[PDB]
Amino acid sequence: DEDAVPTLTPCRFTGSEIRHREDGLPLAHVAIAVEGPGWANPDNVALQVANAIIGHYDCTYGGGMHLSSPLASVAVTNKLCQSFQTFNICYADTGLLGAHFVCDHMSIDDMM
Amino acid sequence: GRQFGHLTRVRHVITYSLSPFEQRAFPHYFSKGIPNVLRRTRACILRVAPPFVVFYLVYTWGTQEFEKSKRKNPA
Repeated sequence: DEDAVPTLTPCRFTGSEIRHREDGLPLAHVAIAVEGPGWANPDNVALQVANAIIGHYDCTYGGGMHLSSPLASVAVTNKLCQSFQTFNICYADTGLLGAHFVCDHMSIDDMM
Repeated sequence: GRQFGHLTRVRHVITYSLSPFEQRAFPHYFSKGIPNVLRRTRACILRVAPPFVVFYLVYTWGTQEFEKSKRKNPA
């Protein structure tokens, strides 16, 4: 004990985007996420399940023609990206769970 | 041609973004408008005016020239 044990005053995380702007980045290591678990909220249960419905589309994964995530499917058919992986970023009650990704000059648009 | 992705080469730079609903529509609105406003305008004024000066001088001037020229005299 003694002093200095404050709690979490809610606020907004950044809410932005930035490209480390690289011609030198040879191919996109792309990504995205939408709430990932953290400690707290009762919701994430189904959000877990929801993220399940989300799912992670593995580059090394094969079978895209038959892929389950419809996203994954077209991504195969369209050859529409080089990766996406649902990735759950954690803070008690909030976060981001969503795809990593890899792509050339193209995908991101249709990706979203 | 353009579109994107064949666009151009940018190495070693960075960005920052913010969601729209965040900000206020008019920070320092009147305040910032300012000799900021006069900074653009006032900045340009000298460059601007002289021709217009000549103008008023003119339509005024010749306005007198012909206008008087419409007056009739004796003999």
